[PDB]
Amino acid sequence: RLDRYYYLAKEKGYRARSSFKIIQINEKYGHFLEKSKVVIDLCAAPGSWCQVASKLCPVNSLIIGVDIVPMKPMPNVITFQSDITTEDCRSKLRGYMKTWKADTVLHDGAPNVGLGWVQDAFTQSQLTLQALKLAVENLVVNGTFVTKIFRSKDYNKLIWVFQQLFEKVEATKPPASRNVSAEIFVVCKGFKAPKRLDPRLLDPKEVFE
Ligand SMILES: C[S@@+](CC[C@H](N)C(=O)[O-])C[C@H]1O[C@@H](n2cnc3c(N)ncnc32)[C@H](O)[C@@H]1O
Repeated sequence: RLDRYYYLAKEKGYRARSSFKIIQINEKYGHFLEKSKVVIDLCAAPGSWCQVASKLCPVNSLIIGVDIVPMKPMPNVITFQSDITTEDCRSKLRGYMKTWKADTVLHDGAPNVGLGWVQDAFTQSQLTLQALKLAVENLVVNGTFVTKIFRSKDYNKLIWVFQQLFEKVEATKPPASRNVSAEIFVVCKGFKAPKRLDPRLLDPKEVFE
């Protein structure tokens, strides 16, 4: 909570304790950030995962962060304000991406407005599906997708959809997540980059019953 990771992150200049979650996931799952010349960070504010990517990615990497709340600028990182569930976000990201494909798409989204446990879990699951849809549109073949996901009655359905689009799909809970009961992280590796993509594979009405 206000624990060891909170204060280490402060002292190192990271904007949030959650910096350690992606550092630890990256260290266990093959240092994908060090291999990523283009990174999209979804639901990024205040921006500590963007800071991690800025530190670990090759120099001259393209790092793009998006959140509903404004983020303070970071050197050599692009940030903008949008709702990742919207066409607005879909269009702004495409302008920054130009002809590039992303090596890695990160997602650490969670609802801001509390609506009770059941609906907060569903909002988070909807966020995760939208983040996945953006990753499917932007990832290079064999790219990586890392997402926070809440434990809920829709977790299994999201995992299944992930397994249709990635060679390897693994749940993880790094040390900096140990005492955060709601959350698991899913590392998706080897984006299949299908020529034929099913609209239903990413349709919320089909995924969520
Ligand atoms: C857990 S924080 C992300 C922390 C970030 N990984 C870091 O290290 O600084 C979750 C963020 O998701 C954002 N969020 C929730 N729903 C969103 C949406 N629909 N579109 C964009 N951002 C959203 C919230 O504004 C919040 O900033």
